[PDB]
Amino acid sequence: ARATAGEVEGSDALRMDADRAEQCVDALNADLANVYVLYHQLKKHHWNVEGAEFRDLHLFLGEAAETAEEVADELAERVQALGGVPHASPETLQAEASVDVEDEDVYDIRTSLANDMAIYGDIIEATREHTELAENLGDHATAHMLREGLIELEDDAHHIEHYLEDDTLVTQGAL
Amino acid sequence: ARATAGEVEGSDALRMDADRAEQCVDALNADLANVYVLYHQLKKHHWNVEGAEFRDLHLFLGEAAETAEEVADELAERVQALGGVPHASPETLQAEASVDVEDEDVYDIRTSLANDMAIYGDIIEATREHTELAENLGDHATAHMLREGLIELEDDAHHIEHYLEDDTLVTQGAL
Amino acid sequence: ARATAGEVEGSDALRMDADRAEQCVDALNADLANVYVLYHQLKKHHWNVEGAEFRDLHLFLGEAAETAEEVADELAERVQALGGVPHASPETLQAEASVDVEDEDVYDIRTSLANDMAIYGDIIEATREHTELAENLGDHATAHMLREGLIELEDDAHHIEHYLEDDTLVTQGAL
Amino acid sequence: ARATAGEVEGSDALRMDADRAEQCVDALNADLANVYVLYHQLKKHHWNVEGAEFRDLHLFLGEAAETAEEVADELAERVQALGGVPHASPETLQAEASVDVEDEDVYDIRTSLANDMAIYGDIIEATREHTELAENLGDHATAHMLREGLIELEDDAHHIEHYLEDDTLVTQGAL
Amino acid sequence: STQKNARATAGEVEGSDALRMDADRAEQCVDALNADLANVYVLYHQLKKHHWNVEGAEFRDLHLFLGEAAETAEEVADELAERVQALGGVPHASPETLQAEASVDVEDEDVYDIRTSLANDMAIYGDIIEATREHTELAENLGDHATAHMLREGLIELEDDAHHIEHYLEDDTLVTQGAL
Amino acid sequence: ARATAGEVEGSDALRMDADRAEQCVDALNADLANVYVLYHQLKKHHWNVEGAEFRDLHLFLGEAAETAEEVADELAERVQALGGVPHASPETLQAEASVDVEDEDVYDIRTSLANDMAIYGDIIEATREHTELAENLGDHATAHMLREGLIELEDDAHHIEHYLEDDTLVTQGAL
Amino acid sequence: STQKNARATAGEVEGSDALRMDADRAEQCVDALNADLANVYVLYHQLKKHHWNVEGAEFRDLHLFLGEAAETAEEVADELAERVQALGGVPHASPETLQAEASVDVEDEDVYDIRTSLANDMAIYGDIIEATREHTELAENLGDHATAHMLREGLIELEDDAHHIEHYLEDDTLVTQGAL
Amino acid sequence: ARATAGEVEGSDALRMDADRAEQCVDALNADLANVYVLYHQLKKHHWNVEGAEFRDLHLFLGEAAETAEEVADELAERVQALGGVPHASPETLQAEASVDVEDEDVYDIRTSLANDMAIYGDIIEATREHTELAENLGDHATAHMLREGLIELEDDAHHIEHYLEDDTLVTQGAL
Amino acid sequence: ARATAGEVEGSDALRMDADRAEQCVDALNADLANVYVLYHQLKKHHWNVEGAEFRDLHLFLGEAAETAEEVADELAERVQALGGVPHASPETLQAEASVDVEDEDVYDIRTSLANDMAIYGDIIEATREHTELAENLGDHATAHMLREGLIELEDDAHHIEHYLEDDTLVTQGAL
Amino acid sequence: STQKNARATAGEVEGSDALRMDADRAEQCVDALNADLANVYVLYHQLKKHHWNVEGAEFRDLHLFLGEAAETAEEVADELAERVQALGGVPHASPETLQAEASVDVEDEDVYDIRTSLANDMAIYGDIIEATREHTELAENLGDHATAHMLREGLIELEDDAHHIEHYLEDDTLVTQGAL
Amino acid sequence: ARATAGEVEGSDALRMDADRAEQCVDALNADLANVYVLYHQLKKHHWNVEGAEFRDLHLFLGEAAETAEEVADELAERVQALGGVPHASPETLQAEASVDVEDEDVYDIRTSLANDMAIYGDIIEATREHTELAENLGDHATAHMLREGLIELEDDAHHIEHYLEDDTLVTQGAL
Ligand SMILES: [Fe+3]
Ligand SMILES: [Fe+3]
Ligand SMILES: [Fe+3]
Ligand SMILES: [Fe+3]
Ligand SMILES: [Fe+3]
Ligand SMILES: [Fe+3]
Ligand SMILES: [Fe+3]
Ligand SMILES: [Fe+3]
Ligand SMILES: [Fe+3]
Ligand SMILES: [Fe+3]
Ligand SMILES: [Fe+3]
Ligand SMILES: [Fe+3]
Ligand SMILES: [Fe+3]
Ligand SMILES: [Fe+3]
Ligand SMILES: [Fe+3]
Ligand SMILES: [Mg+2]
Ligand SMILES: [Mg+2]
Ligand SMILES: [Mg+2]
Ligand SMILES: [Mg+2]
Ligand SMILES: [Mg+2]
Ligand SMILES: [Mg+2]
Ligand SMILES: [Mg+2]
Ligand SMILES: [Mg+2]
Ligand SMILES: [Mg+2]
Ligand SMILES: [Mg+2]
Ligand SMILES: [Mg+2]
Ligand code: NA
Ligand code: NA
Ligand code: NA
Repeated sequence: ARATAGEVEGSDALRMDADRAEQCVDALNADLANVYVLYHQLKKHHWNVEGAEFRDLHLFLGEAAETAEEVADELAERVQALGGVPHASPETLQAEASVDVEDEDVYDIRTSLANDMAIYGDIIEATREHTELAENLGDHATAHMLREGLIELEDDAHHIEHYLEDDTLVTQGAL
Repeated sequence: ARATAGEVEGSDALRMDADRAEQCVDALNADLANVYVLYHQLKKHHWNVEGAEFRDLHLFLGEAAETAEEVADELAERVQALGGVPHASPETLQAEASVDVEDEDVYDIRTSLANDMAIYGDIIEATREHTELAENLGDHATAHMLREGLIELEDDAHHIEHYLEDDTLVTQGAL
Repeated sequence: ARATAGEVEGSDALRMDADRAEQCVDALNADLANVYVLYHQLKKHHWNVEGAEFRDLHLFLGEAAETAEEVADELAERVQALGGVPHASPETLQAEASVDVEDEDVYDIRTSLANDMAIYGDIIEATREHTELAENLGDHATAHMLREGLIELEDDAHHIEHYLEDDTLVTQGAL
Repeated sequence: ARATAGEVEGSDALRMDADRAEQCVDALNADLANVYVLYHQLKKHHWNVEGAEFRDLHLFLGEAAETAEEVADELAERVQALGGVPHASPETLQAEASVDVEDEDVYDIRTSLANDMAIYGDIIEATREHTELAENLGDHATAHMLREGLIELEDDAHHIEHYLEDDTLVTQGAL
Repeated sequence: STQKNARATAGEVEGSDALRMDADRAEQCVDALNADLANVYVLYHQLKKHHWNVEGAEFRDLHLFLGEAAETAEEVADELAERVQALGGVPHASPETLQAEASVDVEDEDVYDIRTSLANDMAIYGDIIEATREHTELAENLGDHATAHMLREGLIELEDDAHHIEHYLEDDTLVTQGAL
Repeated sequence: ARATAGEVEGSDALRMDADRAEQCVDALNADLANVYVLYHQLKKHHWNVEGAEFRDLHLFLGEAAETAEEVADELAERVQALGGVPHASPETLQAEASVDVEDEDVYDIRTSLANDMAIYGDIIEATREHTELAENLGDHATAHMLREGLIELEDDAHHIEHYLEDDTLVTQGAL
Repeated sequence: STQKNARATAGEVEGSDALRMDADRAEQCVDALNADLANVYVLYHQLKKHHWNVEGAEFRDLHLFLGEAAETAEEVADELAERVQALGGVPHASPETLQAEASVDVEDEDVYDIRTSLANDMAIYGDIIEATREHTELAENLGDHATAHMLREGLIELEDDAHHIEHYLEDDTLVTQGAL
Repeated sequence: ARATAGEVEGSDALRMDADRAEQCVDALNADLANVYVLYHQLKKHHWNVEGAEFRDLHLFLGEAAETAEEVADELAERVQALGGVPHASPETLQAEASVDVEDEDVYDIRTSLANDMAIYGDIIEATREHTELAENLGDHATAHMLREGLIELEDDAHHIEHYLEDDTLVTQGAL
Repeated sequence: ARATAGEVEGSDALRMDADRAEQCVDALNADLANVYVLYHQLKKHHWNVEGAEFRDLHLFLGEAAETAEEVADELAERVQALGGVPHASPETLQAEASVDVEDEDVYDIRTSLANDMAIYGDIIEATREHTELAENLGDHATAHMLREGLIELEDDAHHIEHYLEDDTLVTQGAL
Repeated sequence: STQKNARATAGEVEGSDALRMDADRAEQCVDALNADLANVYVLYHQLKKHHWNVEGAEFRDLHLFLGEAAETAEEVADELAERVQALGGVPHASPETLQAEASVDVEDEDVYDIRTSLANDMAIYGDIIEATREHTELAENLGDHATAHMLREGLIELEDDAHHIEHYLEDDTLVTQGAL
Repeated sequence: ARATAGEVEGSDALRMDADRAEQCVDALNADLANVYVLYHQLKKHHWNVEGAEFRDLHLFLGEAAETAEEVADELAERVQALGGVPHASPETLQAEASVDVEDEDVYDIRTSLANDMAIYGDIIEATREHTELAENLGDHATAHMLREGLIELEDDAHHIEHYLEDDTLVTQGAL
């Protein structure tokens, strides 16, 4: 093999020694796994959402999945740039994720969104810790990328929170 | 000062004597104040809307706010073109507005929309009267601008009316 | 749960009874799993590719991954439309996939591309058989969707074949 | 009411307790009020600017106003996301603003721009302090959002500085 | 009549049966629109002159503005001429004809400073703006709501450019004696 | 039913009582029926046009049909906004139309275009009268919408007139 | 075999292992696609000729149409040639080869009137359309659904252009003896 | 006056002495006058064209007029750049033009186009002479500009020649 | 026949007598034949290119073919404009071409590109001679067109030269 | 002071009152940014050299990459220079000055093979990347969060291009001895 | 080394012998050095411009710098294409430039622009000489490229001349 899973070489081009690079990679690889499980669960909810609000939700969840995909790509490319091996196979990504993943049954949209919000929250807390890590290691490019991703993730988590809030235009009358 | 609040000079370039220009300015400045309070309340509702329909509403209210902003800009530039001084500070705009403005608490989305619909209705009635005024003064450019704005305002007010209507895809079952 | 994994309800809107739909869904879900494994492995190779041709390959592989992701989305949405439950979690996708997936080490580019070429071939052969199945059930929309995906998959597979062919501009002199 | 002005609930989605969120919200709402006063005063100057440079200034000021409006929208949405109530009505915005606002007369362009420059400086100094507050609370998304706005605000402030500098192409000969 | 070489004779107005506008009504509108057309094309040509020739400390901003103003005038002229033709008239066409039929004042061929140039343009705009207002009322009074609408759409663009010129001429500036 | 055909409720949002709205709706619904007949006949002529000029005419007629469809949409939406019920089914549209409609045979292009020209004229004359009705009721938005449509209708009608005029580049020599 | 100068010999077909298409199946498809390619490139070149040379009262509309039709034919040729290559064959390439392998009738180098020119094109389209229909059935019968799909996507574009030519030739016109 | 019609100052920026510049200016001004007469007559023909081919011609003539306008602008700007005064007023442009201009009657389209073809030919011949003049003076930018314009004018003239050619799809049968 | 292959009539619109036009036409037709052979061979190489660099080459060769097609179109249109008949059928174009064309076997990419380079060089030399011819006849539009085409052909020929140069990133190590 | 010909003297730093940045703080930031600017403009010019001169089997892909990399460097230089000026300093300007003030190693004027060329570029990137990291900490420590933000936005683009070069130099390839 | 600074090999692809190519290369390299000094000084003036007209100038100078950069790129690529070595390092470009470069102090804008005007004039004169050189060598692509660049440089030089002219809208009154 050209590279072995779990090894971190650092980078001469980026002037990152293997020691610092390994600490960053460890964090970024853990995030990658969670963000890809998030991407797949968002896809699931995008595909399956039904009912009175479904089309708006389908569009939102599709866009949220594309965001998660792009964050994943950034995390993975950074892992590779730092001389690591990004988690790749679906079985690896899920095994390495710490978040909870739905079983293969389809739940109602409130349950589904609440499950996703939990995932977001875990990723958000982790990402805040990892940005601090990167900045303390002097890896400002990593810290900056993590913040650029964090803002997009927090926006989506916030949207979910709002979808679940106890207000509606619907009245008893209209029923 | 270069110009004093409340004074109207007219315009030699536009061949509008100060007498006619003052009548138009008086109407346009009153509209400007109401339309900017409308813009700020729409922004408020855009920011705060929550629940099952929130994202569609957030997008609608954002777009409705941008429309109000553009109408305000047009009214203000016309005031200035006619040799007047458009109402400018936030405190002035609200003091000069005749419409009701919500206090700083956040109301549920039905209440919030109903409050906005009332504002629209007042602006719509006023704008119809002001277009007639402008045309009777021979200020056809003003009358035309007012109509171009009126159609956009009536479209948004109509959308609000529809959001509040007593129909829904939701059934008791789905609850 | 709202739907149980493996169940196929058909669709009243699409006038497809569950019996007929089930045959199509079993094919499309098998394809979905293989295509998402392909997507993840193309992403791996996109992230990790190095050497004299790497940027052209990085771009190709990224585009190929996007094509796979879009085909997956189409298959999953068709499953759902026919009253099925698309495979969703990463562990399910890999478990339900028939194709071979690389272990987590990184291999040289010729090895990597050859591995991908084998996955394409598997999917292309299956898709051919599934288009016939769909047309024999009278599900012309599914058969049409399969063909539109098949052509894009064959194009990428054919590109891989060309990348591995025994020609080059490079000479011993230039070495 | 659904939310009472001044209250800060935090956010479960964003994993920010109310205590922590409240510190951030008090800063962001203070900034919001100053930025919306800035927006309205830039609009004033956009509408009223006259003379030899007026079209270039009209365009600059209009773009600057759009930047302010976007920064305001970001601040307000962040307040709401953290479980706060963004200042909304014009009278509230001006009352909660710390910066100085022109009276309703129109001043010459150098005076007007100098007044705006002072508002920018106030906001820029506050935003610097608020980014540090956010980062010290571990609210990296807020701190990142503050910096993205800060750079655009500094750019406009710097433009104003250049407009007021003691150089020109004009000569006594050309007069 | 069947042997005339011309397809239409300048100054005649036939109305339109497609548009259900009789020739009597159409003739009143065409008289107005053709007069406007001549003035707008003189404006266009003078804006072009000023666009080409403007120099000095603000010249690039003015060059861009004047070019955009000329394009606007060209577009309004096109609309007026096409409306004359739609109503069964003959739009004034040759440059000599357009200037002969124009009521506005044209600069001679020497080049003047920018303040003079813009003030001369401002006077043209004003004359056109007053006439357009009159012609909009004429069209609405005859029930030709499409012409009235078209005139208003043009008027707002011409007023905006007239207003910009008024602003360029105003007595304010960033320049100070100390910068000089 | 939610609304009964022929009923006009007015609108609270738009501050139009039913009495006033009804006058406008009766005009707009009559126009709607004629414009949709026009749309269908332009489509017919678009589909069937043949000969030396057919492609230019096919494109013109298709664009003209799109214009008619947009005018119809505007009229129908205004009817609904004023609390009316827009004519909807094809049989209703043709029954409520005052203009003449071709039988199902295909006629030569001059005949076809002349038939369309007559429909345009009818609609143009009515629209002129309806804009006056709207303005006399103080419904300036409706009157403005009517004028914006009228100009596009007159443009297409005028094109037809030119297509039928007695000139051509063709000579006996070229024959 | 290891010492041949050519990388591939014209007329041989190797199939594809990437595409899981054996050479026997691939050869039947390639025979069909190459024949189509030759006819489509002759069509392309004749459409170009007519685009360049068209004159008279309708010439600009026809010039645009014929240019668009040629671009369509060029695109279909590209797809057919790339499919031949994907299936392990050698697409016909040189102009002499393309015309030699084409079954359709080509105009000689003189320029004919537009009605003649379009009628000659119409005959080419028709021949290609009938063959493409046959080849789509051939591909689907061999299980080469991607080739069949590609052929259908091409066929609809070629049919649309053939139909336009049929319309241009139809016996109607706005022109009247009185306009003449 | 800043500059007198007929003065040619040359340019220090462009390193063109007044003697060389004057030769170019006289040529360019001659061309400007002709090109603007061409513009006005193309407009005339665009406005008035009627009959079986009118829409295609209306479009072509509008585009040809656009091209003539852009050539005139380039000619005039170059005059000014070389320190001369471009011909400006409509009366001056027609007086200074050497080509024949139609009287104010409207002619049939064949006559109209033949008149335009003659103007084009005169301009084309002159432009070829002026390009040679420019190159002989070492004014390669002028020469290049003249050629860039020439190619566009030749293309339009060529189109007119083709419209007038003795071919058509029309048959006596169709008549 | 309307025109006989080999007749050159010149143009009254372009004020080009048949004697001058014929000299240009013969030159342009020669170039047209060569450029279309070049197009067909670039297509061939685009379709067939294989190996480590094939995708970059496939793209380059497709673009080079596009450029050759556009040059041929300009050449042919100019022939026609000058009153000649452009070479049209595939057999005629190859017969009239002076450059060498590959037989129908597929060669390796270095051989293929070297064959193309030779065609380019022949065309480039001819085009330079033809530009001088055109300018000497006073046909400046032809000369300008030829140069606009020449620069694009030279750029493509230059690229081929670079692809064939004796450098690479590949090392014996990588092999 | 009132009689100096220069408007600003190279090496002086005045801070900004608009930006509420005193001269002492601003001077530390400007020293850093100007040093970066010089290195980034040397990088830009060497990327341009390599873009122009690259040849061989991968040259077109590298030509495109190097052109894009140079545009990135140009953009970063622009941002650094404009920030120096905003903080009341004088950005290094002339080519001689930029290279004199640059700490990185510049190739001599001969042309080297692509592997050598890219390795020389890689060394420049690395030096700039290490300094930029230092300067981001400097800016944040002084409370100049906008400069820090700007530096990070630049750093990520420069790191991406440095990483691409690292990949181009890696010891893998599709090429095989059999293809040779 | 692959090529030595100062070697000129010509090109077999472009059919340009080293003797002819060397004459062009020397000319183009001279121009490249001057154009890059011009670029750097335009950048300088873009960065530093202050005062009443600064934003318009900042924009103009940025665009002029862009144009100079693109001309330099074309010059350098042509050098390389002809088998020479383009001047590359900043020190080499300034050493090889014949134009005067400002010292590192910042001058007022009139002085700055006058310095730039002088550089433009020197380049314009040289470029005219080089175009003639190229055409005399039969290198028509070089000649054409030089003219395409010349026209853009002349336009920018002309703008600078206009900015420096003795006119303004400013009056003593406004002061
Ligand atoms: Fe990626
Ligand atoms: Fe505005
Ligand atoms: Fe989807
Ligand atoms: Fe399709
Ligand atoms: Fe918002
Ligand atoms: Fe950012
Ligand atoms: Fe027009
Ligand atoms: Fe609609
Ligand atoms: Fe409008
Ligand atoms: Fe292709
Ligand atoms: Fe211009
Ligand atoms: Fe050009
Ligand atoms: Fe063409
Ligand atoms: Fe810049
Ligand atoms: Fe380049
Ligand atoms: Mg690596
Ligand atoms: Mg004013
Ligand atoms: Mg479902
Ligand atoms: Mg909330
Ligand atoms: Mg007519
Ligand atoms: Mg309703
Ligand atoms: Mg192959
Ligand atoms: Mg001048
Ligand atoms: Mg001809
Ligand atoms: Mg400064
Ligand atoms: Mg070389
Ligand atoms: Na390679
Ligand atoms: Na000024
Ligand atoms: Na015809």
